[PDB]
Amino acid sequence: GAAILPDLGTEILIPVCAVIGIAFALFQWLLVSKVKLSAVDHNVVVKCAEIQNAISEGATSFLFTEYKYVGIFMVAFAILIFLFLGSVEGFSTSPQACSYDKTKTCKPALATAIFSTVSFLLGGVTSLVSGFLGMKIATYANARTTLEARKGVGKAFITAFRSGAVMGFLLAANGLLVLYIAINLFKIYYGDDWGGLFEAITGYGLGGSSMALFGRVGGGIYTKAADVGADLVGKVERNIPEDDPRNPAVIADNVGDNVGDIAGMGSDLFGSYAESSCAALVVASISSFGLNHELTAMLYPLIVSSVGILVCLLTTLFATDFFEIKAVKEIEPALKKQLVISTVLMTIGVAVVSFVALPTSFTIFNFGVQKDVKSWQLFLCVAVGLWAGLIIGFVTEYYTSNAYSPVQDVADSCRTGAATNVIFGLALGYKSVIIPIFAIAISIFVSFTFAAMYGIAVAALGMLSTIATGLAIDAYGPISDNAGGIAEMAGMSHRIRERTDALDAAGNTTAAIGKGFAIGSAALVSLAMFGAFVSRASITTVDVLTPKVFIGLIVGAMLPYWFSAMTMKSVGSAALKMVEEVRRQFNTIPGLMEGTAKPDYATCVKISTDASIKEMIPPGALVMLTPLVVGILFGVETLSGVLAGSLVSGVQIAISASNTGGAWDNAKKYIEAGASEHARSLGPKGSDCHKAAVIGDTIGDPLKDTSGPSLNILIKLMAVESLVFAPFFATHGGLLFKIF
Amino acid sequence: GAAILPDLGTEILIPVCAVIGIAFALFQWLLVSKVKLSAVDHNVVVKCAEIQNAISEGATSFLFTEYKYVGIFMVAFAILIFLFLGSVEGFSTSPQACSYDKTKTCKPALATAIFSTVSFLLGGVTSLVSGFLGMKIATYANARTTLEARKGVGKAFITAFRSGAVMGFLLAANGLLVLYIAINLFKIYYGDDWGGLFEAITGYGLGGSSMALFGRVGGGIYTKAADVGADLVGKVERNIPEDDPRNPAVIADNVGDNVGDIAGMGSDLFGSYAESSCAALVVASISSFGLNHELTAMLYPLIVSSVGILVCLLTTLFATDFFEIKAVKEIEPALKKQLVISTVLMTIGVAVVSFVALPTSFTIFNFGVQKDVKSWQLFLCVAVGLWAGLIIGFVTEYYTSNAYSPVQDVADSCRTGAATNVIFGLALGYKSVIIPIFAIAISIFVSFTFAAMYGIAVAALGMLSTIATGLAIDAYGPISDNAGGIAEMAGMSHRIRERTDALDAAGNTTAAIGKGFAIGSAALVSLAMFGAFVSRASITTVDVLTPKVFIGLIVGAMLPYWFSAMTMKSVGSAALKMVEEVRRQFNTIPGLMEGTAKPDYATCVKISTDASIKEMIPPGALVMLTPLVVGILFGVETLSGVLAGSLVSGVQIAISASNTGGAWDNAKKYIEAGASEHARSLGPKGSDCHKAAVIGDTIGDPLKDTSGPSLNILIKLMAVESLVFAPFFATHGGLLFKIF
Ligand SMILES: [K+]
Ligand SMILES: [K+]
Ligand SMILES: [Mg+2]
Ligand SMILES: [Mg+2]
Ligand SMILES: [Mg+2]
Ligand SMILES: [Mg+2]
Ligand SMILES: [Mg+2]
Ligand SMILES: [Mg+2]
Ligand SMILES: [Mg+2]
Ligand SMILES: [Mg+2]
Ligand SMILES: [Mg+2]
Ligand SMILES: [Mg+2]
Repeated sequence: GAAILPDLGTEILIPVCAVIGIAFALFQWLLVSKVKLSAVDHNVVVKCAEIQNAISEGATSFLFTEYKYVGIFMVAFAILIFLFLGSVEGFSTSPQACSYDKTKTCKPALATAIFSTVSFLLGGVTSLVSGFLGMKIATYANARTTLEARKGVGKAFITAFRSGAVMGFLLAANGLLVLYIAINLFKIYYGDDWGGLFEAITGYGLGGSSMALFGRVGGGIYTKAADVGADLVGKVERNIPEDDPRNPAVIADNVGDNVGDIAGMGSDLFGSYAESSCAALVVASISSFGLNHELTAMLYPLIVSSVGILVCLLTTLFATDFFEIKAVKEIEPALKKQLVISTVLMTIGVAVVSFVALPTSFTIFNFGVQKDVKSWQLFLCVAVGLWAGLIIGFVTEYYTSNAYSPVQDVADSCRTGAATNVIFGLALGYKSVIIPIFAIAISIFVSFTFAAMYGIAVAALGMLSTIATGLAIDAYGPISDNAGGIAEMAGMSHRIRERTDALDAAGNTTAAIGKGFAIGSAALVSLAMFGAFVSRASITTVDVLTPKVFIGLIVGAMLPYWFSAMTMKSVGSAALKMVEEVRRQFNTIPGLMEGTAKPDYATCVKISTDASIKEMIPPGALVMLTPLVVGILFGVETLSGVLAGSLVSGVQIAISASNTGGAWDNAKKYIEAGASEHARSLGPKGSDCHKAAVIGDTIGDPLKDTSGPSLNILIKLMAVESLVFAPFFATHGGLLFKIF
Repeated sequence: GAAILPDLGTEILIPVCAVIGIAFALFQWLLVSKVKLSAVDHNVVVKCAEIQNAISEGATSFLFTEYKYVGIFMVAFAILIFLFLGSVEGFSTSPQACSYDKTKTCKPALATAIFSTVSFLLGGVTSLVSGFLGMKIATYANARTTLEARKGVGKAFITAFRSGAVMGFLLAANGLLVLYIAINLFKIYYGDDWGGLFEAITGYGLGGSSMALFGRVGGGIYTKAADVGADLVGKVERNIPEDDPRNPAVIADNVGDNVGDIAGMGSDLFGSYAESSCAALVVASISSFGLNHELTAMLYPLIVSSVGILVCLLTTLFATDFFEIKAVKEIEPALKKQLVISTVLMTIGVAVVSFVALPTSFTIFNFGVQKDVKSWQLFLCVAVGLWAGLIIGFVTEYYTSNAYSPVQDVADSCRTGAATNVIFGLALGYKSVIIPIFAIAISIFVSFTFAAMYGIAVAALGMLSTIATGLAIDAYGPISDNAGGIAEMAGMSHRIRERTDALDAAGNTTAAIGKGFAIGSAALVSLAMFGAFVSRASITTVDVLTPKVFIGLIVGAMLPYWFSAMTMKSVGSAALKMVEEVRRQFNTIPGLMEGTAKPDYATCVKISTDASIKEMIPPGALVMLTPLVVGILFGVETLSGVLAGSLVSGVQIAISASNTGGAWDNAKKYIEAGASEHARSLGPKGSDCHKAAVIGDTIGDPLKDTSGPSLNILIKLMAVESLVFAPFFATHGGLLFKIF
């Protein structure tokens, strides 16, 4: 039948919560604004703002340049969507048989091509708008976090997390509202044809990850080229401190945090939210929910998202108001509490949403067959994905925090040089993948068993049902990182930079956890999409042991390595040029090393700007062209193979790269902090140990900030892309097999 | 029906070719024995012979320790095979109906439990013998190659390559002869039941790879703990030549080339020969050849191998006689011409074999159905594998030879630190996987389409039909390594080490090529055995989109990383110990650095012995217990996922590990040789560049020598294990799903 919550209640609840979310984000922005500063001790406060503006400008300058290219591609690709999807029915204007029920009549395919194009641009534009906001808050709160470190750790933490929360809640509340609006607009046209409505809607997730792919890779290349170049000439060669205003690469470095770690990461996670929702929507759309036009249950994913915002609001209070940090050793435990608190609160929240927004019995589309499903079983589906994420977080903290043996052993290995650091870090990351895969596998079993592709898609949404807290703890990191850079560039005391270093180290672990959630839910949503693709393409069986499927499987598995090779070599070449420029200045600019002369910052921003824009194109092309090339030339069976192989394979290298990189970084931080006998034993800064740690750190740079986190996008992009173009592929694809 | 070559002919041809192969091997050993030496300039001949005996005593000593444990595991596991296989039919002795033809009576499953246990023992013993014979010729030729370098590269090349050819021809002939003997012996029992005869024979490949896994990993840890320790302290820290006799780790280092690179590699490759032949034989046994009891066609793979021995003998003469080398740039193109001549000669050879050993039409078992296949279609299956090999060879060379831009840019990247060197090598390896994958996929498609699992098994055998030559160019490598090691320890002329350094660099490429052939054919044979497993397990369909299969798939893709984490951490830990020990002697033994006092070589041998023997157990357990654990607990459908997933995933990390390690090695070799302006400007030895190169090389050491080459064994091993245990898993498996 129907549920306790009436459709009208759902129609109110969803945007009410979105607006509560947007409201809450503006509140925290206002609080952060209470910290005053301007560029026209008090003398520090002007240097801090003079610096913030250098970064703010540089960040903005890059994103605008990046957006110019990405928006053009967005428009070109939106045309490809219209053409290809429009061509299935010969661009007819008449209705046809429903793909999901020949007895019924649907809206014309050509209408769906148009709405798929529309939802795509919606998603593309919402994606670019996601990273840009996050950059604005990050570049607003960075210097404000510096200044508040003149009052202790706990105060600086607060403004960084408040600001992290601003990014998290704006992104979460705005992605939900745009979807909700899109759905309801689209509905005026589609009427009773919900199947085609949400099939149109799925372009939203395609729009998101498409633009996110270029943000993560483009921003990733900008930031890490500067990162390696600055750190190498500065710390390893000239023995000057990290983030030293003498170093001409420090602006690009700190611009880079916002441009990649914030902007790219923001878009990245939006794509995760959107795909997850869309996936749950397309499967529900042709299940009992959509066939019986029951709006509430249909919009179950958005309802879960809405309560999610509320829960995270309550949670955030525990760190921003209810509690104060006194000891550096409290920072990480504080951040982790957010995960634990919200996971527990949300377990209750989903129980409630399940109990009032679902019928006790319904059906779920199951490869041609309605499957009998109980609401307590959907409860377990979203719950298993929610807990899988907490587990993933806990494991990721274990392998990347310097408060535990794995990372401490790695710092230790510096006693014998960079070579043993690199060897220990590689092995650490390979080691780190075990439990996450297991968490994911359990998630898949539990969710697949209960509710087919819907359960999986809803388990993915489950893992991202706390997306606002997740983003907040993550965005806090690059905000903290920028803060310690403003400290060192304004020549503030040793006491200041020690506090930001404690915050930054926590944000390193935070960033790996985000990377983990991104990878965990990507694996889930991609499987759901893979399944929905197989159905929509009218494949009977994806039989592993057939030539078309296997060559697909083995080639698809090779894809994330190819992508890695591009992006790694990309940073490797750009970083090589950066080293040469920093040297050129330290060697040919008189008085520079002395501290009397000014470094040419712009040259370093130009080097990493030139490299990122030229070199984001091939890996993007690789990921967008593959579904099309394989789908057109080889056919849906093969594209099925490519979808399975790139999922199972790309996940191992994504987890291991991000963790290895995170580890080398925090090992390096450990030595630099000297907060224990062992830590001090490997120092001081400048030591042979410390330098080995820096070598390891800078190899981890592209691994965890360019190639690593982007690999989760490669997977989930190719998956929607395949789902969206499925009708085209099944009709007009397979060419090499037809013409022979 | 019958073919041009009568059953009796085939019975004669095969062992005659094994005997011809064994005679060739002995002949070369004889010629190499002409280089006379002994430990009773003249001092320089004497010093070489004392160094040779340190190494020989060392390598013989270790393998015996290793074989003690491996041999014990071999016996334990044979018991498990007997128990688990015999338990299928309640250890009954009553004959039952042939599952391939119910009108016939077959030998009891108990008989197959016994004969599987026997073939496993044969296989593991042969594997043990293969690696031992390899070490023995290597530890004989090593110093003879040193003395011959006094007369120049060409003469030295000859005795190193003649020697590699000794190992190659023995291993190939003895491997073929054993399999041939086993088949005929078993037939006395099975009579007309060739289904079960050849199902018994499949244990041979299982025993072969089982022992190889331990050989490869044990020897791998031994040698790379030494290598990394020696190089880092000696070259990077104490500024002394590589392989300096003052360095305490040098004897272990050189022992290790014989113990991993030779014994482990030899065993590894034998496993590939046994498995590929075994897979071809099982599918044939329940196809028209086995069912119609046609011996010649049934033994088609052993005939291909017989003709391969002959073809390789002729090919060998081109490098051994018909041409001498006069310049260093002629070394690599000679080794490559071995590949090219053998490939061309074997295409003819296989056309001939296919013309006279097969009837023009026959059927091949294809998942229940007899599939109509023609003899020229089988020609293409082995030839596509054969040609895929050569392609893999050319591409691997382009990526690991310092005569090309990939490695030279890597050497060049040293100019900016160890960090950039590592980033370039990591990127290089990721880049390298692409074409071999395509070669493999094309191989799979062509062979899969034409003759299902038999075609694939025969493509694998195709890739390895030139196994004598393949081994010869490979085993040549560690022999050239020892030669330069002996040269440095004997304080011989610099002109001597310049020559061996040219030989050694060639063998670095050759080693990567050998790695590629092993990986390429591992993927082929594993897919063949996957499909055979599926029939044997009575699986109707491996559908990727089931909960049971998918979880297997994603977990299976993770195994290759779990394995890499273990092996990497092991070498990393043992190397750390080695460095400490080497430092201790340099820092505390008076006279050592000054060449007055003698270092202690035994402590270094003891550290690498202690670590290899202990730490080879867990990764061996992971590989061998996985099929048993997943099979018993989850069932055959989940095991299916694990096989697909570990194949497509392991193959990528194996390729990139091996090539990255190869790249770094030859990069530093390029700097060490300064044979162009570019190379010279990165020098001289000891420069900041050289030391970045050395770091990279040492990170590469475990990647290409412990972890990398073993992954191919993980892959192909979990496949025969599953095929062999399929009846046990089908019947008594999937407990978790039965108790719920
Ligand atoms: K960070
Ligand atoms: K070698
Ligand atoms: Mg840095
Ligand atoms: Mg940064
Ligand atoms: Mg920084
Ligand atoms: Mg960091
Ligand atoms: Mg960094
Ligand atoms: Mg070495
Ligand atoms: Mg060696
Ligand atoms: Mg050597
Ligand atoms: Mg070498
Ligand atoms: Mg080495």
